[PDB]
Amino acid sequence: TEFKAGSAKKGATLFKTRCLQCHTVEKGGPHKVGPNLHGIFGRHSGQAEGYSYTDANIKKNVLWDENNMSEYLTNPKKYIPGTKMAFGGLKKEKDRNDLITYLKKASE
Ligand code: HEC
Repeated sequence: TEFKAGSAKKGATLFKTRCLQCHTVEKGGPHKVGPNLHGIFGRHSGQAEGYSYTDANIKKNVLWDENNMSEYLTNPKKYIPGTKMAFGGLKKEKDRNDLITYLKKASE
């Protein structure tokens, strides 16, 4: 959205051993370490009711889109007060730029 955009770079191989380790963009995703994302971006924070979420994320309504999301992906444990998301942060806008770039795809 605002980033320098990507180019279907190494995004797929990213999520795999980056988010997949926790999550599942798919629908069938029964949920593992984290809730399912799917075609996020546009909704208000978490979008899963069946699965028990956190009282921090849901309590944010951080309308996902592109930059925002990344804004959290980087520092999810700061922005979100009480994020069970044990990610830490990529701190590498480089990948981040590709993350969303591809994410949007994976999400769609
Ligand atoms: C495990 C070490 C994680 C990795 C790697 C990533 N995520 Fe994550 N995410 C994780 C948790 C434990 C949670 C919170 C769930 C809880 O209830 O404990 C999250 C949350 C998300 C969210 C918001 C959903 C929500 O649960 O409220 C998003 C949009 C999200 N995670 C996306 C996502 C992406 C795209 C990642 C790879 C770049 C990723 N996460 C990594 C755990 C883990």
